Amino acid sequence: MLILTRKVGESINIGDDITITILGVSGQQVRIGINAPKDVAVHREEIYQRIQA
Amino acid sequence: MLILTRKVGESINIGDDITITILGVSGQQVRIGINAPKDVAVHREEIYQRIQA
RNA sequence: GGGCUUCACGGAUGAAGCCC
RNA sequence: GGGCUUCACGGAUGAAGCCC
Repeated sequence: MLILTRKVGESINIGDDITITILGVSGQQVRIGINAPKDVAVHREEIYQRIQA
Repeated sequence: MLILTRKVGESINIGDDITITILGVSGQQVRIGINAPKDVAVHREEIYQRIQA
């Protein structure tokens, strides 16, 4: 795993076409921004496992 | 972009081979954990352009 | 503008509630 | 466990400083 400590308002990248922005804190929550083309998928842990239903 | 608001300790998934956990928050910063195979790249925005120089 | 919480298979720098 | 800040091309559940 590649752990990083990104400042709010900045971003991270993956592959050559993906970006993972950090919009900021939300208390015990955090608002992240996953940016990828529709060529790939993006879901949360409590919803990916909800598909097998 | 697909914005979401996760809690600390939860996670996100991408490309069916990548997992993006939220390890926690640190004031103006956040700690994320990019889990991807070494078959693909992952770099921060402030150093993706550092490679180009 | 700030703090906390909740909703959201949602592709949008998402949404709603409480307090100052 | 909680609050603030700084250093990290680093694939590691990264690092350092101040306070309870």
